[PDB]
Amino acid sequence: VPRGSHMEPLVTHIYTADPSAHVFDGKVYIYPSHDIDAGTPENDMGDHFDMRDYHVLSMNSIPGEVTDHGVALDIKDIPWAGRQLWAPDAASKDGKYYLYFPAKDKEDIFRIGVAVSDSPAGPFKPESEPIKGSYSIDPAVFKDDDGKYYMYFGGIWGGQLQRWTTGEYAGHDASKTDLEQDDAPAIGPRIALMSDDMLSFAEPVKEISIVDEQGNPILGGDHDRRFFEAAWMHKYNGTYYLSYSTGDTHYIVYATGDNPYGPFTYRGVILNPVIGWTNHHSIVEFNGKWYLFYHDSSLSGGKTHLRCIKVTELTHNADGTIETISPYIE
Ligand SMILES: O[C@@H]1[C@@H](O)[C@H](O[C@@H]2CO[C@@H](O)[C@H](O)[C@H]2O)OC[C@H]1O
Ligand SMILES: O[C@@H]1[C@@H](O)[C@H](O[C@@H]2CO[C@@H](O)[C@H](O)[C@H]2O)OC[C@H]1O
Ligand SMILES: O[C@@H]1[C@@H](O)[C@@H](O)OC[C@H]1O
Ligand SMILES: O[C@@H]1[C@@H](O)[C@H](O)OC[C@H]1O
Ligand SMILES: [Ca+2]
Ligand code: NA
Repeated sequence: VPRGSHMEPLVTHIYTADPSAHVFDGKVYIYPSHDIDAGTPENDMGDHFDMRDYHVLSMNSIPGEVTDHGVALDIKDIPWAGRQLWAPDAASKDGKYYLYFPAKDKEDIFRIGVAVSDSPAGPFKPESEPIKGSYSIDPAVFKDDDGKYYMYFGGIWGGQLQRWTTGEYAGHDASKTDLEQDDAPAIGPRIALMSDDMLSFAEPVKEISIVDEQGNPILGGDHDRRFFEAAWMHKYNGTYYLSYSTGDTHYIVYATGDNPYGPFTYRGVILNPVIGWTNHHSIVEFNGKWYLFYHDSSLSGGKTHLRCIKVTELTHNADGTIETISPYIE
């Protein structure tokens, strides 16, 4: 049956989260996390998010029937990965499809790996090792209009980004949150140009600067605006839009810049807080309309780790601003 007309769950037979939506072959393909009721201990490092595989979803229209293409990748087949298949993304280049995924390696360190298919629906064969120089979580692989592909990534707290300032992992006993210096600039998300073959980074990883409207860095203490997780990049009318989750303040916000690397100027809220702790999204143009894919914990009766993806129309104004969406109003 058709789904996605009035912010209802897109699928109900499985729990789904962290939707990355793309238009491939004239269809919407969605690459979400597959939540399961693992019953794992709940804590601020996210051990309760104990996902083990990915299913690719697709829609021919919005609203439309949602097709579940089965298991696209299983953690047991990823040689380097020990646990926790977190928020993924996909990209398409030269008739190959690449699934990018964060997972903990055997030393309990989040890394980002790639898996390869000849179809947007998968299934995907994982590379034996993670991407060299990757770390932390929540990849978004963005194809610019010039044909260059960039990976945006990172997440603080359980995502471990705060343990990666020196090019070496700071360790299990290092900060569980951030820099713990609230008057210093907040930690920024990471970016790297992708290699031609889409399996590696083409440059040393860079940090993205996010600034306020006056050009001042967003500070570590500014939890309403500072980067937490779920980076996403889209382009509209020549402007680059870095959107992301603020985590403990539960917003999707956005910041604008003139190139992939920023700096990005904080503009405002994309999505207000949902049911359940996490907030995670993507923004995609399909048939000349823009859509916000997101999730909440409505289907599970409010369990933070059992989510369902949803979609709604997103409105850009011609001045580049985006209308804030509140999830439970209309
Ligand atoms: O030190 C402990 C780690 O060993 C543990 O990390 C897990 C080990 O098994 C691997 O298969 C997983 O990838 C990895 O996360 O986490 C708990 C910590 O106390
Ligand atoms: O890495 C992130 C975790 O740090 C995050 O943990 C949340 C912190 O606040 C607690 O009240 C929540 O229960 C807990 O989920 O979860 C999201 C994950 O990406
Ligand atoms: O990596 C994902 C993160 O962005 C958040 O949503 O919680 C854990 C995962 O779902
Ligand atoms: O957002 C800006 C704020 O960070 C600064 O402190 O005062 C001016 C505001 O526009
Ligand atoms: Ca994402
Ligand atoms: Na707004």
